[PDB]
Amino acid sequence: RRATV
Amino acid sequence: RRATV
Amino acid sequence: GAMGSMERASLIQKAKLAEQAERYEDMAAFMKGAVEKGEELSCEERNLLSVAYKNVVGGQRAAWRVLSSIEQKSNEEGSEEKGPEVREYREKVETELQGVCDTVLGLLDSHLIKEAGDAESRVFYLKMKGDYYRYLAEVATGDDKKRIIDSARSAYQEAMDISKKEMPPTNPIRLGLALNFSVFHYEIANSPEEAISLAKTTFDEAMADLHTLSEDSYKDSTLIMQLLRDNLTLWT
Amino acid sequence: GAMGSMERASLIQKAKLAEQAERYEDMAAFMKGAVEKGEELSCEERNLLSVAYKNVVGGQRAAWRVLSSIEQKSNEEGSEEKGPEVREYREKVETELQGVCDTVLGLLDSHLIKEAGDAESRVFYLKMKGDYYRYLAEVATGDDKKRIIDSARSAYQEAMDISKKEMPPTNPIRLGLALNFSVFHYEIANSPEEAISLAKTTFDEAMADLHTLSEDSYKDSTLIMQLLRDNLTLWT
Ligand SMILES: C=CC(C)(C)OC[C@H]1O[C@H](O[C@@H]2C3=C([C@H](C)COC(C)=O)C[C@H](O)[C@]3(C)/C=C3/[C@@H](COC)CC[C@H]3[C@@H](C)[C@H]2O)[C@H](O)[C@@H](O)[C@@H]1O
Ligand SMILES: C=CC(C)(C)OC[C@H]1O[C@H](O[C@@H]2C3=C([C@H](C)COC(C)=O)C[C@H](O)[C@]3(C)/C=C3/[C@@H](COC)CC[C@H]3[C@@H](C)[C@H]2O)[C@H](O)[C@@H](O)[C@@H]1O
Ligand SMILES: [Mg+2]
Ligand SMILES: [Mg+2]
Ligand SMILES: [Mg+2]
Ligand SMILES: [Mg+2]
Ligand SMILES: [Mg+2]
Ligand SMILES: [Mg+2]
Repeated sequence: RRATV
Repeated sequence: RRATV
Repeated sequence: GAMGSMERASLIQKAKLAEQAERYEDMAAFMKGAVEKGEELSCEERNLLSVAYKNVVGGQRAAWRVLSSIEQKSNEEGSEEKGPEVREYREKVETELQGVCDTVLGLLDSHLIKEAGDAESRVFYLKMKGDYYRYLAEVATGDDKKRIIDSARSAYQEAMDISKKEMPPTNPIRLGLALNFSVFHYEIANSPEEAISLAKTTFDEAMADLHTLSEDSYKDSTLIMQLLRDNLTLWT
Repeated sequence: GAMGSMERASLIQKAKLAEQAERYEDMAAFMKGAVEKGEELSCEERNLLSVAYKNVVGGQRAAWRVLSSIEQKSNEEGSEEKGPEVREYREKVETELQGVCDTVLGLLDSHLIKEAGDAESRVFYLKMKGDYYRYLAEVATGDDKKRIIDSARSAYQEAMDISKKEMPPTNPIRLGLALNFSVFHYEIANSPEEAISLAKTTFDEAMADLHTLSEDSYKDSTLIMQLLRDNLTLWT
């Protein structure tokens, strides 16, 4: 799953 | 850690 | 309660959805609503009830242990006074945990246990009663501590007596009851020898009964047997 | 609020304890109380606020995605009608998630953003505003959907403009803002080319500025850079 922070 | 269920 | 307007079947369906979503607080609220419809629970429904609350209280207990460890370190020689906050927050988590235990014990007393006549339901509910008194005992420090411990013991002992008379030694509920009562002996009742003896006897008697089982039942029983062995390895 | 009687310093201390105990709901409530004292937040305090709510809403969003997937499968050809329960429970989780987003956006609007003048606080809060509008956009399906999306875009764009003028390309807040705005472009705004271009440009400009950094700052910046690279690998 794509990364966010 | 000891097991409980 | 807030679930009084929802159909029993819808509460059960939503508890299963909550389990899939790992929303254990919701799961527990749905299952409390289902219990409060007043009908007995099926085997699958009992498992949903127990898993929901086991996960809710498991998270609270893990948090309590973190905070209790910090609190103990703060009361050692040389530790800087950091004020009342650690105690206050540990107390907050503790009170919430006690509230959940009281809720579960109330469901069992009103009226799951009194209506449970088959061994598989009665032992299950009495194990739960022992478990939730045991969680109260983990945090208790007052005049009632010994009575909380004896309430856990009494519930476990009744469950043990029924399980030995009415269930095969490989029954997963009988095995899980023995696992938890053994842990009760080890770390609540200051009886490690009793804990070890119970775990060993339970494991050996289950081993001798595996030959009667199908492949699926064999898998189910050996899983909890490995937990008994894990505890014996840790304790010996 | 319920935290009005607790000292600001005690709220911060308890938020740190809650973080250690992985009690993110409590952490968020403590940090909301701290914000509502009306004083600006330090750098460390901003991180506590953002982590608390990121974890609360992260769990809600993960649960929403599980339930939404079940709901979609239930509306396919050949699926047995199971009644309103899946939609109802997805709506319940959705409404709770929206409530948390509204709470965060309210804290930012009253009055964290208007008092934030340094780049490191203003960009941080505007990133948060974009994030929480983005989470609202993930679940939106109504007349206001385009306005929610544009609210996320507008907050991210202001944060981007400040970050490019006032922060080095390796600044972790600037990098994390770019990571999230790129994800916004990819999966909210239907602009994968913009998402890829932003991630690539941000990574390359940060690479070129690493030479100015200490070892500790180098570690901090390269961590988020790897997330940009991870997304580029997934998308290309
Ligand atoms: C929420 C419900 C879902 C996830 C659908 O089912 C949970 C599990 O319920 C079943 O096992 C029970 C079970 C567990 C098993 C050890 C799970 O390991 C398997 C594959 O046996 C752990 C659970 O805490 C539960 C419900 C609880 C108990 C204790 C309850 O004391 C009041 C006594 C022992 C054990 C018994 C009842 C097990 O029989 C199935 O047999 C499993 O397949 C299934 O995963
Ligand atoms: C709850 C607070 C505790 C656990 C004490 O600290 C959390 C982390 O805060 C720090 O990093 C920040 C940070 C993270 C880093 C990527 C963590 O990876 C390290 C070791 O850098 C993830 C966190 O979501 C947080 C607070 C959030 C953000 C985004 C916030 O957008 C509003 C922008 C990018 C990034 C910035 C602010 C990072 O600077 C430290 O540098 C870390 O050491 C530390 O783990
Ligand atoms: Mg009815
Ligand atoms: Mg107390
Ligand atoms: Mg001995
Ligand atoms: Mg004060
Ligand atoms: Mg809705
Ligand atoms: Mg192209």
